[PDB]
Parts: sequence; structure tokens; C-alpha cells
Amino acid sequence: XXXXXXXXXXXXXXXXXXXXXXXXXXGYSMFAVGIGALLFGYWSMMKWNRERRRLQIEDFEARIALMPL
Amino acid sequence: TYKYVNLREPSMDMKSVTDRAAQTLLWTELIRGLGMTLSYLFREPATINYPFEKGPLSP
Repeated sequence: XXXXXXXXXXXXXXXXXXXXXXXXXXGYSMFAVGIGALLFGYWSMMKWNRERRRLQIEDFEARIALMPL
Repeated sequence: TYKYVNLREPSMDMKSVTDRAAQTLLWTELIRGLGMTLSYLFREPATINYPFEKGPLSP
């Protein structure tokens, strides 16, 4: 009996298949989150600066109140 | 046999133009390229230290 190297292909490994595809981001939907984070960013920040004004006037009031200084 | 490397204008009108502009305005594909190495970091490396482990050979 002769024994040589046997042939096997099975699945053929798929000859040239695309793996690159669009994922997560679509296009217009990313701008809704992108610019949406900006509008949420300013509104949250400016409310803190209005709360800073409560401290600001109260800080300068200490100088006016102190005349024996 | 012919396979063609040129895409021949991927952007046409409105919807196809904006997403091709979005990747150049910010990044997106660079963040997508960042994710390629990210998963590559977690998977176990095939490394052989010579004074203890030995590499594959043949008869």
C-alpha cells in the first residue's frame, strides 16, 4: 500500500471576504450626540457660574463690612 | 482578470457627503483604528523565552 499526502479543503477558508463594515456610527446620528453634548455642556457650566455669583458678591461684601481693618 | 482599486466617487448627494465629511472634520476612523489595537492588547501574546522555553522545529 502507498501512503502519500492527502488532500483536504473542507470549507475552502472563504476566498476573499470583506471584514470592513460600518459600525456604531452612522453619520447624522453622531452629530445629534456630538452637538447635543455641547448644548448640555454650556447649560450645566453656566448654572455653576450663577452659583459662583452668590459667593462672589458675598466675598466682596466682607471688605465693605470690615472698616476696623 | 481585473479587480479595481479605485472607489470612483463614494459621495454623491446630501447623505453620502456628510459622513465622508464627518471623518475628516473630527476623526471617527482614527478612533475606529484605535479600537483595532485595543482588542489586540487583551489577547494572549505568543512569546518564547529561550533559556527555559524552546521554539517549534522539524524532524
